[PDB]
Amino acid sequence: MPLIFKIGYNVIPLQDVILPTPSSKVLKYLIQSGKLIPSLKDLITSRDKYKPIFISHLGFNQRRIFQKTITKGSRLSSIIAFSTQANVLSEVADEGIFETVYGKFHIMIESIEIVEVEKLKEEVEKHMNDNIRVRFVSPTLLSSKVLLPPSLSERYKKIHAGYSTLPSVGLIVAYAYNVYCNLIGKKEVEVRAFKFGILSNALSRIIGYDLHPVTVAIGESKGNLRKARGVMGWIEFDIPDERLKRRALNYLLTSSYLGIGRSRGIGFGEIRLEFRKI
Amino acid sequence: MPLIFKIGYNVIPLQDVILPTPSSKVLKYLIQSGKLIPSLKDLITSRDKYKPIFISHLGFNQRRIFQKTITKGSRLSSIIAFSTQANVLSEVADEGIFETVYGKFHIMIESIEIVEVEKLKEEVEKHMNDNIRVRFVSPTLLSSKVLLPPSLSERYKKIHAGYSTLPSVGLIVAYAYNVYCNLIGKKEVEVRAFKFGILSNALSRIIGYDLHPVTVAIGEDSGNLRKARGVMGWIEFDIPDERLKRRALNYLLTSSYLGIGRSRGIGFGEIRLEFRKI
RNA sequence: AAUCUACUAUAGAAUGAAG
RNA sequence: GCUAAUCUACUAUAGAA
Repeated sequence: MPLIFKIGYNVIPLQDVILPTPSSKVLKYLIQSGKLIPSLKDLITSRDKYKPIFISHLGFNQRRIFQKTITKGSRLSSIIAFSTQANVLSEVADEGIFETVYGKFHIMIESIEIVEVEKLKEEVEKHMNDNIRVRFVSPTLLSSKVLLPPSLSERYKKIHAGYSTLPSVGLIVAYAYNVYCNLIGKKEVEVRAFKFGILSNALSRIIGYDLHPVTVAIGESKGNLRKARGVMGWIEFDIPDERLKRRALNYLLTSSYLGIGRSRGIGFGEIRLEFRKI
Repeated sequence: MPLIFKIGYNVIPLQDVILPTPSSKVLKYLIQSGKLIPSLKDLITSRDKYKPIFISHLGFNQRRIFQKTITKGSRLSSIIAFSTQANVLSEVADEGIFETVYGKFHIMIESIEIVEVEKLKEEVEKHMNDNIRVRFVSPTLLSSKVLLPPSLSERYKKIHAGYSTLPSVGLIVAYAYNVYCNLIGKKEVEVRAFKFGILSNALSRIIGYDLHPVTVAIGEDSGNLRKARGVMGWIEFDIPDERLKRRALNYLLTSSYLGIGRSRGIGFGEIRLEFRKI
């Protein structure tokens, strides 16, 4: 029985500040420097695929700051979600005034939520008759080769397809499946994820969408800046196969906390999951 | 050996008229009534999957009529594309005044193009370094199950996934591949088509798009109306694998004449293929 | 039209192991 | 601004009085 922690933070700059690229770095720094929740150091540092940690970009108002100095007064928001076997329980309430390279900040907890993944299955059943709407509230980076036939992996290693700015259902649920599997210690699921995604976009029906490509910024190292293309907007679909829908709902429910796609550890692929009765 | 005939028509109704759903029916009637190009009756009557015949909707200013009366003076447009081994060369220039249930009409040819399909490869090489834009100028009906694993057809037969309102590249080029294979008499290619599409949307890069779902009307019968959901708009993509790009360019070249997706025989899936320097 | 890395790359994403 | 879809003699991943 593994758990997911979701902490909402208020982040206030104690001076006029210009935010780093990407914004998540600030809070990341605090965890890295062991200033808050030091027992996530490993998880922040891990280079492991689909690792269950998401640290968001800072949000202003109710929208993530899309990447410009920020005033001393401003009230920024952050969200961190993660799962670890480590005992982190005493540390999660960590807050206070902190000094970072980017400047001084007042970090105040707004919320703490603890989720048992087994209990998330209970939520699935109440949604088995709703349309599923996935909304990308931070730029989402979905690699197309996630639905490459795994036998062809060596063959097309040097091919850079990049990120689908036009996500299929199968790609979304295959990604969620990968993160979910890594979450519960299930290993070697390449084939299963592939078949799951292929069957999903063969059987799912897309009800509606409002999708647009987005150009996203990432840091600078030795001078080399980073940029990419991803997608934002939302998509609404249904799956007319029960088993497939139950699984997809499971993985997406986990994704509502941990994010979706590539580089969730620095704030990409933040989604909101919505449902609508028939 | 096989050829594609593409005839552009100017259609003027010799009275105030109200159009049938779908509009293609008008011109369709004429071919059935043998009043123009009678030796396509078979092809019109044919129930064969992916048969190489497209008769467009009318037909106004460089945009198809989205299906309420139209005036006697109006100059409507229509386009017909087809492939048959029969000799129809003498028949293609047929035109004049005709009597239909829908009214009196003046059909006058504006254009005729004859394409040897073997020669289309010649165009392929000219575009192997361009980005590809597929534009759906009539509502396009692409069944998602075209990328179902063929072994699973039986199992999920009673599942109606319907039409992808958010088409993947793989689905488009797989459809083009099916129509193309039926065109040159290469038969039973379900597995190769499936693999081709899967690999294609696993490897292709989507540059841009402006896609919207559209609700489309089709005729009545004995009555019971017909309706569906499809997609219109455009999509621009590239394929970073040379072989795959070559094949895709061939099949799409054929589809620019014969259309793409389901029900091309009544005017759906009309596309324009455009290109852009890298 | 879109990028760096010690190749986990279908990934991760500034190092305080501050001597 | 917006966002669920159909009849038929099964080639139905089709055709379309």
